[PDB]
Amino acid sequence: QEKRKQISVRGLAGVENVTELKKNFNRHLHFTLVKDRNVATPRDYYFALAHTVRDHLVGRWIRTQQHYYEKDPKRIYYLSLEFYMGRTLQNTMVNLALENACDEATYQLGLDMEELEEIEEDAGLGNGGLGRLAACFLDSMATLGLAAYGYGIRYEFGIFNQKICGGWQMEEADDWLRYGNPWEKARPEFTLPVHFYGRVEHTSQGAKWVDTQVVLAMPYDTPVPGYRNNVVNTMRLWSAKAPNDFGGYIQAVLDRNLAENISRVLYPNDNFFEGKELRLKQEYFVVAATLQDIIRRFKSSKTNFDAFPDKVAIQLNDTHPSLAIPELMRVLVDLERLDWDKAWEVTVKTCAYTNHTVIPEALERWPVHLLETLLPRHLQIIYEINQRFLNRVAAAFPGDVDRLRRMSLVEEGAVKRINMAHLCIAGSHAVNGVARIHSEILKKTIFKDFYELEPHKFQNKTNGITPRRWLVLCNPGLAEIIAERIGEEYISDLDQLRKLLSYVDDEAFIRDVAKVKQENKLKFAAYLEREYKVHINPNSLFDVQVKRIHEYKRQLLNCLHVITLYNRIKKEPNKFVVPRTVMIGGKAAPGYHMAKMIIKLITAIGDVVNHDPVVGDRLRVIFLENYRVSLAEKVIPAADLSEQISTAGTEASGTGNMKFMLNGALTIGTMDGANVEMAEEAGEENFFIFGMRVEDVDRLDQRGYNAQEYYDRIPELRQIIEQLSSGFFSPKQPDLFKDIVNMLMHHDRFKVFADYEEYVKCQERVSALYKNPREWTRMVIRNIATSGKFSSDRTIAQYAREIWGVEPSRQRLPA
Amino acid sequence: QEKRKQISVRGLAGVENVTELKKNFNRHLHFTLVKDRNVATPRDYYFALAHTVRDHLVGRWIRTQQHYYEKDPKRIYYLSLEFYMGRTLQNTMVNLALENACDEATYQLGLDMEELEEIEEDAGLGNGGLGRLAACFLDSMATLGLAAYGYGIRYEFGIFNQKICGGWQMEEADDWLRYGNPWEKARPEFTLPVHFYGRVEHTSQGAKWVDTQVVLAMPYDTPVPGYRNNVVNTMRLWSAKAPNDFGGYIQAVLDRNLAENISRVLYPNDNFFEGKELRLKQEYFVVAATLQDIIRRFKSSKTNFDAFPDKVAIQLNDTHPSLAIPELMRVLVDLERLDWDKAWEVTVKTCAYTNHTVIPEALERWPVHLLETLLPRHLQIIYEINQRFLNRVAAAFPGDVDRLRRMSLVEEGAVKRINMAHLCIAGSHAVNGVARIHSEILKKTIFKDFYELEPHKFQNKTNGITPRRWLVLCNPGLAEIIAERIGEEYISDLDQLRKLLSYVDDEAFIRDVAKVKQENKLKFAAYLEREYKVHINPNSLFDVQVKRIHEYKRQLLNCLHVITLYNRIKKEPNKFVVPRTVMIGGKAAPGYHMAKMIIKLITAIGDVVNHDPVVGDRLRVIFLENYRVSLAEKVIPAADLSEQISTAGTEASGTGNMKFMLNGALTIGTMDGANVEMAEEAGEENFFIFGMRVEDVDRLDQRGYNAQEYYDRIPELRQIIEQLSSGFFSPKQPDLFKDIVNMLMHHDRFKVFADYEEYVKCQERVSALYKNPREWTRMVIRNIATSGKFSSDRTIAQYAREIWGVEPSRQRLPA
Repeated sequence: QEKRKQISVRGLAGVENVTELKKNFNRHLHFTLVKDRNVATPRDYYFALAHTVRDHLVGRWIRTQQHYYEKDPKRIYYLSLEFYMGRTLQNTMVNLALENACDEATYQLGLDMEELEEIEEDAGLGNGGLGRLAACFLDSMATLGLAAYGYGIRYEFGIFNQKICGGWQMEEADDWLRYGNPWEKARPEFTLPVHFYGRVEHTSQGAKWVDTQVVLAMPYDTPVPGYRNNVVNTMRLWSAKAPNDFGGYIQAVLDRNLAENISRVLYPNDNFFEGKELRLKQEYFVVAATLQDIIRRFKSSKTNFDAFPDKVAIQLNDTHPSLAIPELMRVLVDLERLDWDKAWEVTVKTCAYTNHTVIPEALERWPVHLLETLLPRHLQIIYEINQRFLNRVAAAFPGDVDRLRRMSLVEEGAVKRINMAHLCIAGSHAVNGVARIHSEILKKTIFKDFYELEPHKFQNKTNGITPRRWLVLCNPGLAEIIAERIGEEYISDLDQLRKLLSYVDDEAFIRDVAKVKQENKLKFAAYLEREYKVHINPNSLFDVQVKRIHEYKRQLLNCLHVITLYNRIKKEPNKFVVPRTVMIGGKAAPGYHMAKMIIKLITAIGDVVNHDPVVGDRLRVIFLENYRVSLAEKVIPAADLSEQISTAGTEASGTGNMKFMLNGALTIGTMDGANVEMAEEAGEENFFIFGMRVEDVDRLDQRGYNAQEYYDRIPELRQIIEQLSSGFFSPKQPDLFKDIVNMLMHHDRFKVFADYEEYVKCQERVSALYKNPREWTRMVIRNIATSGKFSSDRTIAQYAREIWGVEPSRQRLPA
Repeated sequence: QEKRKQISVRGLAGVENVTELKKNFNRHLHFTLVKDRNVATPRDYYFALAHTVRDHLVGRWIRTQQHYYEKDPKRIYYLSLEFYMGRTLQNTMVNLALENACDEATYQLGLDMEELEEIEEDAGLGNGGLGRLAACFLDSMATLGLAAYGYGIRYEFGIFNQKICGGWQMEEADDWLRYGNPWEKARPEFTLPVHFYGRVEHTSQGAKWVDTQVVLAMPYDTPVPGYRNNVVNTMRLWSAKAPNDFGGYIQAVLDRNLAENISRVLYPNDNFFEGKELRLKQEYFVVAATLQDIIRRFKSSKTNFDAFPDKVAIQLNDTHPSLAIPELMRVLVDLERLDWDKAWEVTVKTCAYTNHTVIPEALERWPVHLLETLLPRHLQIIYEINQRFLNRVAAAFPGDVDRLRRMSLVEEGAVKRINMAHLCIAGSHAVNGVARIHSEILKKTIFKDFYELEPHKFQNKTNGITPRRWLVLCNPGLAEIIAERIGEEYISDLDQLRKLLSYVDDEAFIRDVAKVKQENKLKFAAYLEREYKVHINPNSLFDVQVKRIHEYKRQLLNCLHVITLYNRIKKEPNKFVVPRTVMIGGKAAPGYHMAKMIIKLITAIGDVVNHDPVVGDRLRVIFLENYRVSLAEKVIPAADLSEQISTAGTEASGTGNMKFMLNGALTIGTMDGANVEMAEEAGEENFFIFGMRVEDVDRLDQRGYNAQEYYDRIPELRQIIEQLSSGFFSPKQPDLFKDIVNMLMHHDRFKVFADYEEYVKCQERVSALYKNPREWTRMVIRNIATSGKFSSDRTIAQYAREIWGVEPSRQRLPA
């Protein structure tokens, strides 16, 4: 489009720069791709552009790392099993101010850059919120000029590709590397050994871990560009490789696959501990290889380890990399020969832990037998940490034996386990939750005893999202109308969006916000038509619930509301209702039966609603296939209503909530997670808040939740449960949804029925405001304008100042 | 060295070319390797040079393939399970006339190009002679301007790396891709499906192969440059990939490894049929994917398949790709719907078979049950081919039922099998052996009945070696002294070496041939000192036997001679003997017990001989570790004496024999394989020929070989067998060599003792000539001068004119 090249936030199309981009495009098509224009495909053109853009990172990548060596700042190591990065081409162009130049160069070559961008595979190396937070954090750490290093695993297969077949989720391997990854640099020369199994000999000058099996860790380094500051940081992802030296010869070569399976595939558990040995091996793999780099780089700076916490921070993204605590102790004591007490002082000052969930089934609780077999020296070190930690508890709280049992790292029972959260708190100088309400409940309840011992350890760091990917990349139209009024500083100073409150009565700004939303809705409809031949009514409210499928996130409550809308149309067909397209998307864990039944229920509801001639285009319910970072970038800018309807107390923070608020959707939600802070920033009058608060959920727990009472008192709810039970939504298999009904009626931990009446009433208010386009858009302006707190730049600045002890800077490196 | 840059055969160091090479080297170090001079290692510098040199192939690679599309010549498909390519950097520089320019550019950058060349991994995708012949053939087909396509498998692990530990072979995985392969281009867009298992439904319009398991074949294309003719051909190697769509989800992802194991590792059997299913899958994998390319490219030329054999040749390197015969029939009949008779006419005119061995245990004889399960439609087609073929036999030779049983493709017994050689002869218009003596024995004996049916099918194509890798690359000093007298035309017209017979009395040429040998000996000694801290006496005759370890190649006969030399020194210590360094190298198949015992015997003989103070430096025996193409390039130019001592009738051709003759070694050998033709070309007076001829071996077989008779009649032999038996060469384990003694005395198929006396006497004559350096060197000149027949250019010109029906050309493509 000619239109999109006039977007000033996308930079300058300099004549020499355009000429050079075309030259290098053609150079890569020839020398790199070994193609000519006769045979070249759109994929070949995508790769020629990707190589051309990647070359623009290299000088800044080398100079940035040279700068950190020379200036010797404190280094931040961000350890995560997940980095949900998405696509890289657009993000690179945005951060280097190359987007308009590349759009013009490709146009001059007879190509549409947006078609080329759709060829790129997502780097889907995460499940959901935690993994995407790691990705936004890498972006903000580079934008803030921090000497920050993301460390994780290079999964051969990321989160599975979801296909919907006969209304059911099917899973296929996410072969994201099939055509190569042009962004990464393989570093085989920097391969390190990781040890497993073996035994401890206690001997010579102390303990020695012997007779181990080795797996090599081969690093792949990916550039992480800051926003227009010439900073390019590194994400290092480890790949498993069989060791150099060793059923017979052929079988021994094939059996190299077993070690190499450590990095083969992302475990698709979101919020659930499965306890597989292979997952424990992945966790140790990342920790062991990463801490070897940390120690080596420390020793090569400007051995005495008193200075180690002044030069190193290790941030633990959940408990997944918790083995960093005993691994650091193992290296410092067994290899560097530090006294235990000195080693422990260093470890606690180096490490900090971010907690992401309250749900008990999420908590990592590894059997001691498994740790004994796989990591015998680490289990010895965990026991020693536990003895010394509980000695501190016993001294602070003399005779409180109940408190000792509650705080122990060792959990008793038929299977003895290590509570990895307790290990992280003991071994960390800072423990944070991820929204105000969550961090408070860690202090008040979940970790109350630990808070009472060491109150100074407990912090809050409300989550955030990067306004590069989640505004400038995905919604250039909105980014442009904002920049037209307040300039471009807001892109790395998002609190400047508050200036937009000056425009709540500005006719041109009201017109333009609505125009941009409508453009985004047309573009999303065009995507569904092009990729799926699915039609949506463009004259409908786009009601969107996208996130992983879980009982706690209550996609089932949304289902009850969609059926309510359907039954109310059938009862009073002549009554006008605001037309809606209700879109639900997200992946279910392959083993999570209830979540897979919920996906089938959503499609089955569509099979009735979307074909009923009385309804026609007044209501449609669609299941958005294969929800992932690139799809979020398409649907979130199109959304009118953001569904954030978790049971109060269950969602620690959320981040999709923030993405919707930044992109001009109004929110319907509970007072849960960061929704509380979003409502505070915008004013509750600008949010559709409904349902039980935490205190109400707790009062129901005290007397007992009886779903039958709700069924007995609410006729419209009874009608729906009877439709589900009798086969109205599965006439070929009338008992198909029996397990959902049984769960709702008798075993619902998430109290769906208890929020049904307030939710339906709140949804009526949504429809009432949508009937007034001017007031809808003015309320949207009040939301976009107060979204600034939810920048991950704010979040990272707080981590830097309050945990890591480093001062952020938006100052440019030279060219 | 300044010296080596004055070698005119290595081309011009043009000022602009040197400037451009340095610029692009530095460009690749920055943009490709993401390194600076501060961190760069010798490996990084090797890769910067490799990328710089590879870029010089690309324009010619694209133009060559465009030229074949435009001119539409007949295409030659060379199918092999092995391509023993060696290293690529030097070969590329030689063939593009870039060697002196690259040597000067690297020198100006403060680097030694020869040190950089030693960093490159061999592409060790073969076992020995057959695989190396495929590699020399790709080089000669490009030099002769043929539209030739090599097709094979991209093994992740080639022939195992051999370590010698306590005197024994140990095997390690050959991880040749650890640091990447800069020469290949991955072509994931050209991935094709290969089918396995399933069943035949006979139905609709005929047979259909259904319910199969799919493995994808992903091609990697490697350039194959001709010698200074601007021709760059392609070697396409297929890599196994699991199919797009599918113990649970995690196990299903891990289980992708099973399909991917098809291309994991080269079977290290040289001359032995093991019958593993995985090997049959590799063979079908190559054939199925390759023939899909052949059919698609035929259809896109300038469907009627009458023209198919005018546009396609398929050359079968041994029986390994024999399934090409029934696969072509399957495609033509089941997919293209040709009449059987028409399909068979086309298949026989397209296919030709090269036989490489006479040893019965080498012959591929697949169980029918295995073929039925894995390839049910192919087994049906093989049975139909067999019925129609035997009907022809029965018509030509009425009532010769014995002949029908002998010629059948089906072998009867406790396990019914398919004789793949018989399938290849039935389905090929040409069958060739690989030296005159071998091709004659195919007609006279091995395939006598097939010869009697179709005499016109049987041909000879004496093997050859490329004089690029095996003279100009590996022995630039010799190449230069030759070019000083006869110019450079001989490099792709090797019969011009006959002009050197004019120099047998030329004092300067005699001086220079000896000088070059001595330089090569110093360089090889320096290699053993640098890499192994092994000293060799530079004032010794270098007696070299390098080839795979087999009983038929009689490394054991060489052992008997080394012990003879040792015992004769001990008996008469004051008697002068020509000092020797006896070098033996080669790999044993991991399952071949006798070959592994022979390696241990060679090292054990060294353990005594090399430490005996009476012997000191008069005799040394060393086992050259990890013999492979790059080591051949080092040791062969250093050799004085070439050991080619197979039992008469056992070595079909040989090619190492040829390499030694071209590089200035004299040969000691039997009248076996190509040794017969080498002696004919040079004159038998210039060869150390000894031992039984084939007719003598056959006469011993008729009366029975009794090793005891030799033992009883030859005291020096009895002394050695008693030393082996009593533990003289294994004092810590006196019975260690019992199995070798038992085999020699009672079960020796290769008649070692029957050639012992003639071999020792012949070796005396070698020593007598070595005492006369002038006459030694004059005999060497007579050998180098008559080595021209053994160019693979001669071999390929014969394949082209006599089998493929194409005329070779040494004419240049434009720049």
